[PDB]
Amino acid sequence: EPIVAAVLLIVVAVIGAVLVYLWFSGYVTRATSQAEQLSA
Amino acid sequence: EPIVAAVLLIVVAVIGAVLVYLWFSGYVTRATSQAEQLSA
Amino acid sequence: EPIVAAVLLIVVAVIGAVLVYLWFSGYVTRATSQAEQLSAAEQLKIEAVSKTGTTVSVNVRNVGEVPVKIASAYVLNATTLTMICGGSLTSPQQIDPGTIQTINVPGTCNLIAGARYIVKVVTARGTEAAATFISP
Amino acid sequence: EPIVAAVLLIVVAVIGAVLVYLWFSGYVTRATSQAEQLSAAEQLKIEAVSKTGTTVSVNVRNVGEVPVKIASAYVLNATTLTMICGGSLTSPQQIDPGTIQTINVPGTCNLIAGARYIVKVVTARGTEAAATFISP
Amino acid sequence: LTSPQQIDPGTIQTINVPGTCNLIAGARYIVKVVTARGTEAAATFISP
Amino acid sequence: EPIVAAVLLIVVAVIGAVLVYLWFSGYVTRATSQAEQLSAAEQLKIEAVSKTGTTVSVNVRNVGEVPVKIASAYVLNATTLTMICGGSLTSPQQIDPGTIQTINVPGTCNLIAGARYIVKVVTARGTEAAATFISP
Amino acid sequence: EPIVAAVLLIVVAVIGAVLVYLWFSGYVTRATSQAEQLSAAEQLKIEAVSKTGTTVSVNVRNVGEVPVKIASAYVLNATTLTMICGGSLTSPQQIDPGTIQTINVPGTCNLIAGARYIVKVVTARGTEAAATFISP
Repeated sequence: EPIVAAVLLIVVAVIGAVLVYLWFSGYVTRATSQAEQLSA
Repeated sequence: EPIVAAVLLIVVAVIGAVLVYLWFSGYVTRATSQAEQLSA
Repeated sequence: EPIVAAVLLIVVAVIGAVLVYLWFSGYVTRATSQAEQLSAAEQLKIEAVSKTGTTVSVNVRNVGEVPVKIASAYVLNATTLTMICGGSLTSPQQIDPGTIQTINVPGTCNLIAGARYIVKVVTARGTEAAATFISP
Repeated sequence: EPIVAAVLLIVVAVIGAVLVYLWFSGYVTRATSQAEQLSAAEQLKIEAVSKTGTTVSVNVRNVGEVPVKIASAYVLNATTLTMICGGSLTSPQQIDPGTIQTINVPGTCNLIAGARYIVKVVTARGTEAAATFISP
Repeated sequence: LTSPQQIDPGTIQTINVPGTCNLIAGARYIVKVVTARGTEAAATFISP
Repeated sequence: EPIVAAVLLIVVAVIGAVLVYLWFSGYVTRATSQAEQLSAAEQLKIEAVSKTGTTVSVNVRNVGEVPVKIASAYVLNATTLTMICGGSLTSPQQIDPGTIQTINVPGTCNLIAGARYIVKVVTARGTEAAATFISP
Repeated sequence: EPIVAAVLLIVVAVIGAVLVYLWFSGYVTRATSQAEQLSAAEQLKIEAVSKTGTTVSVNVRNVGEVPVKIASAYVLNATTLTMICGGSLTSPQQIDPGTIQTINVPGTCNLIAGARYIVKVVTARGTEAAATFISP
């Protein structure tokens, strides 16, 4: 019975990691590009 | 007879997992974007 | 003489057990499968936002595999979790998987340039997606 | 006499346990494999951009090993995260691994020479890749 | 509440806390609503 | 004739089930609420310390919101977790939430100038907060 | 008359519960303590390596506090994870905590001066330690 709860928790953690990855990619691109362009 | 109790417990655990999902999505989005905008 | 009553009692117990089994199968099936379906997850993300005058326009991306309905949108104040404008949409908007739609915050609310603003959209099922932007 | 009822109850409990086992195997399999498949990550990168008149062309390279579909492109304003032009592509464009493709920002948007602009492309699955350039 | 409020599935409704209570800005508060059947839902916010 | 015995047995089973219900409700309530209340967490932090002769004075501020009692203070040697002086205070000191109080290390212990010492205070509930300083 | 059968059924259920308790205690003890014992971690580090002709000698130090047995050594090619020489040792060598031992790579493998090589040692329990060196 706790196995089902563990599976749901794992799924939730995976989805949260995916969302974190999406935001991280967007932010790193925006920040890196801003820094590189203001380096001029 | 304990099988019914186990099924109810599994349903309750699933509901709790869904609630954790909702709160976690809201928190990760809000706090993540707040940190991203303070990065400016 | 009590033997007849005992046999009848055994028959009654058999019938009761059969009825209990029937209901047990039906109920475990319905509740178990309801839990199985509700275990599913819903995914949303908003690509970009734009403001025209006093109207806020948001594009919502359906990265999931199931249809999504948008029912409400808000403009939240920073660090206080208090809404300025928002409410139920006039008609829920359906967003197909792999597609995008435009969502307008209900009503009209004035905004201050350079302020911290949180735009938030909630699904009919309750999934939450949001972001922040600097009002021009 | 209660012994018969007890044996029948044990049998019914065994039947229910078998049914629960069947559903449990099916659900753990499907949900676990769904988590495994959504666990995968996707990476994109844009090599260079070019401007012809009022049209912006972006070259996107699939650095991942899986096919990519491009669904939208934007031109974001500096430090305010507000779109100037963008929207859904007329038809999604598929990018094979190890290859390159050309993506045009939908619609027509004017630009100012020497101004700041952020070019952004989003995948069908939701992956984000972007960069900046100086408009001629 | 003066009259119980019914909320249809898939919809939203506005609920006002009965009575009048003062608050302190920047203080901690949890707002809690209970169903007729007993279900509990709540959250916190920063009072303005 | 066995029917009467069966009916009485059913009545006895029903009464037993009612008793089990009563105790089960009471116990799940008490244990559940005990777990719920012990779930709460407690915070301490010490702002600064001062030395007068051979007495160490420590200021404790509760960043938490619940009442706190300070019961002991120690002076631990570096990386060996061996106390030089300390013990239970003569009377525990209650520090109100959002306020600060002064706590003195019990007893008298000598110090060496420029040495490595750890000053430590523990709550009535067992929460630990500490810091280090250069002995003058 | 059903009362006697009920009493016997209760006695049988109690005996079954006692048996379940006995096995449950035994199982929780053995499995839980096995998990506790396998929870422990193992540390190795190789201090330096030396080459004599075509034989590689590696000094392995047990920085941990438990005995260690060395089972194999390899010379891995750079970034391709393909071994050039290696295999199971003729006899496992035991390394006491706080001590050092010398391990020779099994077999004979030629090397190229100034080329890249990864020397790797593996324990009987599976703990992995390695380093690189410049072949003379």
